[PDB]
Amino acid sequence: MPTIKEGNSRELMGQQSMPNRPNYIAFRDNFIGLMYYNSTGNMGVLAGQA
Amino acid sequence: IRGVLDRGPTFKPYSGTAYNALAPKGAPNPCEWDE
Amino acid sequence: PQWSYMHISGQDASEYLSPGLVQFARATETYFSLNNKFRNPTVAPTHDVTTDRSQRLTLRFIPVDREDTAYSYKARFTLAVGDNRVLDMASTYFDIRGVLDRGPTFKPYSGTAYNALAPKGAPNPCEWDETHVFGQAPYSGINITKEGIQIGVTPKYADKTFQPEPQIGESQWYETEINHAAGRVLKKTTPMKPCYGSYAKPTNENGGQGILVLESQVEMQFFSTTELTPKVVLYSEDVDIETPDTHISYMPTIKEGNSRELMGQQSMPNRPNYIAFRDNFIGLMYYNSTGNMGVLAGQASQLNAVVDLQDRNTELSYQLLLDSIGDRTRYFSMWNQAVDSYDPDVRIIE
Amino acid sequence: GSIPYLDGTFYLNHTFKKVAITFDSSVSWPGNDRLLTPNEFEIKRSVDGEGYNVAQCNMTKDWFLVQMLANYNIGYQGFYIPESYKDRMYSFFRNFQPMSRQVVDDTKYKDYQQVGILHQHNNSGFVGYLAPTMREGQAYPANFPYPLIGKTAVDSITQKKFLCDRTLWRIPFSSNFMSMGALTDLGQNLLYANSAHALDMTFEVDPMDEPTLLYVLFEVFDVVRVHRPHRGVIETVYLRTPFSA
Amino acid sequence: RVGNNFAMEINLNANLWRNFLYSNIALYLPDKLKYSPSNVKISDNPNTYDYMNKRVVAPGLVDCYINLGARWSLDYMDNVNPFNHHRNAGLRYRSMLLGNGRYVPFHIQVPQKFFAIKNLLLLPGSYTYEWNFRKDVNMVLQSSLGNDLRVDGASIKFDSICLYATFFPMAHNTASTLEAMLRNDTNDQSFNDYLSAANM
Amino acid sequence: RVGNNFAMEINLNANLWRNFLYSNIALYLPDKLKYSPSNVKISDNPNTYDYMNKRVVAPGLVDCYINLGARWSLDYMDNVNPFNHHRNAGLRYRSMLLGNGRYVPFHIQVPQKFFAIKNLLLLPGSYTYEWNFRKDVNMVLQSSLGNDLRVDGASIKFDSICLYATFFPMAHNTASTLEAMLRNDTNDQSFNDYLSAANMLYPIPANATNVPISIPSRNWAAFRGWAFTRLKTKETPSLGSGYDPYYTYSGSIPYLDGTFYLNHTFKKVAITFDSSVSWPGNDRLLTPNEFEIKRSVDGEGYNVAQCNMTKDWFLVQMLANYNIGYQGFYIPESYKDRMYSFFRNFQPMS
Amino acid sequence: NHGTEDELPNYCFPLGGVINTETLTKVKPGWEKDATEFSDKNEIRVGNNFAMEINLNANLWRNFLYSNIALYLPDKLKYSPSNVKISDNPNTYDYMNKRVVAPGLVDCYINLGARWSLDYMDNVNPFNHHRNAGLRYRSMLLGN
Amino acid sequence: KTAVDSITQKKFLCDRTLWRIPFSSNFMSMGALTDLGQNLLYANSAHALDMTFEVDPMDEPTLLYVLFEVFDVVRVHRPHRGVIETVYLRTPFSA
Amino acid sequence: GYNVAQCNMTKDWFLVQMLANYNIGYQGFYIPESYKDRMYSFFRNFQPMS
Repeated sequence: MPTIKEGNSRELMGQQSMPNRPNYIAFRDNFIGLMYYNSTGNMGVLAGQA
Repeated sequence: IRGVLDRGPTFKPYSGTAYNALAPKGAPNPCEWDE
Repeated sequence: PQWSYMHISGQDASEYLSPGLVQFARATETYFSLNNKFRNPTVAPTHDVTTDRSQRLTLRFIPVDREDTAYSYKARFTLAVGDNRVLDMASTYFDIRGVLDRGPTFKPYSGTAYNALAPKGAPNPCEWDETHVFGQAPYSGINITKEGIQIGVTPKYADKTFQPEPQIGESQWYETEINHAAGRVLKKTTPMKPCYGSYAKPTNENGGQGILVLESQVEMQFFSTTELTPKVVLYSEDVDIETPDTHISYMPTIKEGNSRELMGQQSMPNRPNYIAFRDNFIGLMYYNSTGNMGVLAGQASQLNAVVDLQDRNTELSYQLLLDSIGDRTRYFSMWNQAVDSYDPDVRIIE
Repeated sequence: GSIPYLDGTFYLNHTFKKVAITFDSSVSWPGNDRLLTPNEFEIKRSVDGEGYNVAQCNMTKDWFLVQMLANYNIGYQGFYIPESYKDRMYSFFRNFQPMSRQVVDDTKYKDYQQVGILHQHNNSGFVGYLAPTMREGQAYPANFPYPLIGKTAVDSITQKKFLCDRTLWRIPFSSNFMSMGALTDLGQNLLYANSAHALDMTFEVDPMDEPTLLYVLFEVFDVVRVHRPHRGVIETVYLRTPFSA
Repeated sequence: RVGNNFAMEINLNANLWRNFLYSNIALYLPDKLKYSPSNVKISDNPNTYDYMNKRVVAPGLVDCYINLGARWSLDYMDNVNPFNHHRNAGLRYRSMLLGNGRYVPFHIQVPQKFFAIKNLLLLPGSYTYEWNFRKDVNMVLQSSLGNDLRVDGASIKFDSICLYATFFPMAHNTASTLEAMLRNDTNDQSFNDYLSAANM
Repeated sequence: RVGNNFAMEINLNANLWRNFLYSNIALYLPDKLKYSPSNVKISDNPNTYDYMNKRVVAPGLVDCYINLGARWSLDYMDNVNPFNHHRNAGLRYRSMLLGNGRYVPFHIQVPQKFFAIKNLLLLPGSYTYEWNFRKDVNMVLQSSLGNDLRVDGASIKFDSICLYATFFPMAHNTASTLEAMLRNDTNDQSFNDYLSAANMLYPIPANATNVPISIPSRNWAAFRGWAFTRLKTKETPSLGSGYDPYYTYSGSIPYLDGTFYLNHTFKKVAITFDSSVSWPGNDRLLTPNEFEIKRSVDGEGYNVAQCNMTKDWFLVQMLANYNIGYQGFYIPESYKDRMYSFFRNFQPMS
Repeated sequence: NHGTEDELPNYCFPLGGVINTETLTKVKPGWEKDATEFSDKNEIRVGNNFAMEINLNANLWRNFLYSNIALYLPDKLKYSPSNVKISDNPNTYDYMNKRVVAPGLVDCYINLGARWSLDYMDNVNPFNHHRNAGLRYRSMLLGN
Repeated sequence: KTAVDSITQKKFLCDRTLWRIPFSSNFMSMGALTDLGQNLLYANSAHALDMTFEVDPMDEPTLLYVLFEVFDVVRVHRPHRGVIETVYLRTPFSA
Repeated sequence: GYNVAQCNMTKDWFLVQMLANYNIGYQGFYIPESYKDRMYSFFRNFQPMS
């Protein structure tokens, strides 16, 4: 970025462009993190209904 | 489970650009300025 | 009580389940398997395998004798197997330290370390007699006086031992007409070499390479058009120019010393040549050699248990044995176990 | 990013130097003069201790033998590569990566100059300065790096290290470190049957310029037994031992 | 034309090697080796994509000639998490399973991992089965740069959740016989957790 | 700008292919196809790096268009050792284990390979264990170019040697019981060498083709059969020698390491007991008095598998290696077809 | 399509390193000319060298997509060449070889960031391709 | 359409392995101690052997390497503390 | 709602294919042993995409 200055100018013809870094975003392997385990306040339940 | 995800604006699943990748990286577009 | 009930110890499921469930499960395993729902204990023996007495796992032995010839050495140990021990000889090895010099033809790569992106016949900026200069001035300064190029501010001038730096140049692609330019140049007393492959050791902590003789001998050279102010200062210097890993692929003249023709020479990287110990350290120990025979004998008892023959091939037998029992594509550093191979697409061109 | 604690993407195992294990303030474990340094487990040694290193890196003979025995039962009848079906994704030998390099010896190379990135030039004229931007500058003999080969190779020093990503380091509670049943021989010993014992462990690690965590897994039996005596009834007895909740 | 043709010269293989080292190593160097760009606004928050993307690294830090002839990981990179990278093929695949865009309606099947029930053979009855699910984007998502997705605009709505269960179509006499055996206490099922550790 | 932009044109893929062929094939062509550089001093000793590095090869000898559309090894390269190459990945790895510089302090563990003791369980006692070690850089090192490292400046100092041994911490009562059992003669240990062969080498002078050998009358009871290959004498140190003053090569040594690559140079072998009893005889083979390995055009009817190998030889190799040949030919199970086995290495080409 | 590792610019350069030189004369200290010492016509480049720029990785990716996908697209997406005779029989090599396909149909940016087969290619037999390695090998067994 | 008149050449490589001719009456592996090795013909007499190899010519000295496959065996006796004794037998081709 | 495995294949079809090819589907879905999942088998060739 050749200048601090704002707006079009001969100097701006000198600017150079670089691609942005890749960044994949996904769910995790085996969907780790979706379900709570090992957390006393968010404990799962399996019980007879009665 | 079904739902809707928005990966947000920093998701970029590739290297490089989609747009004019063969242009030299400092070549300007045809343009006009004041002096 | 509780270990048995939780199946940490005690009976396997085939004994503790009801015999009907056992029969039923065995009969139906291929339809709907039940084995993963019933724990089976595994319990280590607690007597008669190991000792709880004090005892080293590994012993180290220092030689009782070493003999050297110009081509071999011999190392003798007294290997002691204490009472109430046994020793599997496959657990033994020689632990060797030393110093290797692979010598000057070791080159563990293709290509050059030095200016690899230069065109292979591009000269460095240089000077020769017929005095002529071929050079470049990429640095743009405020002004030039007999003090050299001004670099900023009272006026401040290039420190000639490293400025202008050859890595630095104008920042934008478009023509700009530089009124006051500087660069570095090799004096005519430095041998001409292509840029590609060129290296000269730094002589200051700021990366300059000028030969010290200890003060700097850098001399400023001033230039203008053929029609009065200088437009270019060149900082001329001798450097200890080397080509540590390239050679000349085109040498225009038999003639010695710098010349316009030498600007035409071309540089090619040296061939790679890896140097190492061999797979499985083949060659370090003598086998199958009646004059250099190994010994294993009782210390009291004089008679060597090793008898070898010149028509036996111990090294090749080990190569074949290893391939028969394991996957030679995998490597193990401890025995330098990394099989010689080739690129299938080099051996047969497809 | 990845969360090693949950996903197993471990990558800092090479930062360990040693661990000393002591029961009841002063009973070193394993003791019994078992190890070449017998009061602690030394994982790696620097130059001064190189005689006890192994496998062409700075890992110690003792640590390599405990890891090989813990993972594969290999170490008393020679070291060899384990069967591939025993050497899984997160196992020791699959992940073990010894490495070495030379570098200029800045005390013995008489002509040494500490030239930093601001003043290194190699491909001047043909690359950007300090950035991935437009070529700039002029062709010139390179001043860096120092050559470590050929007839003017500089005086050099050797450095050795290893990586061992994905796996956990393992010290089994078994009298020869071998797997001989899940319920180990030492776990069944009278010494641990009848008394209680305190335990101290002291780890030495390489310094890192951010907060880190030692993650110790104390290996136990973690078991549940499930009883379904009547329609829509499910009952469970849990037992984790030792470290019962 | 008198003489040879006009030609320019490029080292292809050196360039390809340079590009690979810059993309996969230089850009991932610890931030203390980078610097902030000139004449460009950058975030003040190092956890952001904008900061990670705009911090500048000099290519000469991992150039073509880096430890030439050696097999050697950079000391600077040994303690950087190697899985946070665009060449993590599992993460790339998981990203590509959802698609190539930021906006994704999703439909997934999530398995039960708790050792006491994940292989249980459950007998006739009606049972309550309830579980709790996270919404934090930094837990439920994963990125290759590891940026803070709470500040970097990701979000997620979980619209529906159903429980599916599959039953072997067992002969009814056999099923009732099996059930009766499995209700006796000598035939209680038992399970050990695989890791079998208290974690500190 | 009026019109299209100024552009230059480069075939990228053709260039990359050209560079691969020049680096990995042209530069390794036999020296008789190369020439000495103009206006450049070169060594007079073809075993040197300087000679191997400066000899010039024309790229058009293995250009982009070499046997285009074919899978074909160059006849010029078939008899060049393929393991002596910078794409030998085992050798590259072993070179990189030491580091990237010519100066290396080293620390290695060297295993015992002699079959009579390498798996011995050694009982209580004190034993002398002594072995002899080489110092010749052409034996103890390996290079990818195979240059003579004696003249090319490599050297090595072996500073220290220790013996390490590891002992299972056996319960003492069990160890003493085991020892006592193992001292009885019915419980003597025994070992067979893996290769299980008496190894002979017979000279084949340059350009010779007929190689007759004779074994004098002796007893053959228990003989298991024959295995054979061809070696370069330049690559094969003299047997059993303390030091071979005429060994001027440091590449792979097939005799010791198993990097065989001249098997395709065999045409046939005739085996005869007692002057005139052909073996196997009994009208077994399609050419019944000899083993024909390959046939030229004139005998193509008896060739097989789309190359010039004979049906008979293919059947003997398949049977010898895998027991395949009487109930059809098929690919052997991969666990039976190891690194040095026949079918894994068999490469027909046209 | 994970795009291309083109972060660094790639340049070609003149054979002599530099080409647009100024002819200059050595001067000495106020300033005056030199001669018999230094030549009065020295060739010196002021500024950076003349360079042209090529995206290598984008080009290699483009070539791979054109050779292995664009050229195999269904014929309904192609067109017949201008000023060139072509066979009337679509089953012929001449027709298959001369039908023209626009590279922009499977360019560098095709479904960028996705793992996705083209709907146009899902129902095209994938084994009829020069990257069928079994068929290439069987062709090479006979010769070239 | 203007392909030149051509000839075909065929060959093979077979690197890494040794060529093998087992002393077994159908060439198959049916025990290490082969059927022919146990035959009366080889039990009671001595026999001389000639082998004649034909090879392609090479413009340097080479060596025929023949491995004559035998039993190469050692038996190890440890009758007393610090005593180790060995009996070797290679047969045929006893040393 | 009745699709599975992140593509448009149905739960039912996936279960019939898994059972027909590998006997997998009543005690969980998992990747079959590689020696059972040959060149022309269902799971080796199954390629969901979005």
